[PDB]
Amino acid sequence: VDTHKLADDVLQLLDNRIEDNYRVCVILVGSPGSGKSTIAEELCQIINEKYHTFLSEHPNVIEVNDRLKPMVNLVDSLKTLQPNKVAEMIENQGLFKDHVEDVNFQPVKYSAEECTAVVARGGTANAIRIAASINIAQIVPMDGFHLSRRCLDLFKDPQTAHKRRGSPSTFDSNNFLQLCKILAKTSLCKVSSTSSVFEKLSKTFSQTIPDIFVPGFNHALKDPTPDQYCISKFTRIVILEGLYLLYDQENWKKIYKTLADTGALLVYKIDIDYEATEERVAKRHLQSGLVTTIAEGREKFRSNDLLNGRDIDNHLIKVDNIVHIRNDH
Repeated sequence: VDTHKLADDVLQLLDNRIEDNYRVCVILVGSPGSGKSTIAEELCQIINEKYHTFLSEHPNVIEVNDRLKPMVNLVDSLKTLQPNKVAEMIENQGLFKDHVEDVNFQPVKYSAEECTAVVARGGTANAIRIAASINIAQIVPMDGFHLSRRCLDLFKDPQTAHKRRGSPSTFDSNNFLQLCKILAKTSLCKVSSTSSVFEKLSKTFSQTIPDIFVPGFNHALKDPTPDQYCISKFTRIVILEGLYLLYDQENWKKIYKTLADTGALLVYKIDIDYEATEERVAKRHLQSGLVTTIAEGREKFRSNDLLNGRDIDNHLIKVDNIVHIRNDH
């Protein structure tokens, strides 16, 4: 795939929506070993580099508006987890024992300078945090929303929960959807002769947009970790990458519509070279210790539809705006 061309398409949408959307979202889906992580980082970088180069010759172009307007309230629609329940949750290792598999459990907020935490069925481990050199593009990995291993222990059937970790049901889909709702709201708010997209965005940064912190995934501790990615008023391009952003089930299905409805969404789906991906994933499992030989790794890939991508392709939401891209090496 041509990442510079993706960068060009992203800037074109942003420019076209400059007056209607504070930020454009990009959805990038790929099965394990598809390389969505590197494509997203590369795209993100390219865009930021372009902006820095623009700033080089337009040194003082940046201005933050809406200084006399109130902050965009992102959590007003959520129920507040009363102080007593916050304590109970914290006491139970930051978990909600009776809702770990409840996809309909609604996210709740509470005050943790001040700072608002939004949690759902995964508890504190997948919390989104909202606050009271200049990069305009940021990535949002879905990995940070993996339910914690301790959360998986509370599943009615922990054994399968762990063995199948990485399946759609082992992520806090509730809170990821909530993150998307927050992003859409920060996009649909109300914005504000040149033709330069960078010039336009530089004069329209808004003081009303708070910093938003999202969890990341610590591959060493095999669990999610807090505030690894910050989306601020300067972030005008959000690149969400993951396995189930286009999955037609439960909360995942609502993701596309939630971001699509902003009118500022680009969607990409990576089509994998089977053999190359099989080898890649087989080697990863070997290096991680999951298998003793590459042959075992390959068979695991072939028989696990969560690994070979079949599950994702079978559950790909039916929308005509999904741009299929290749990442062959």
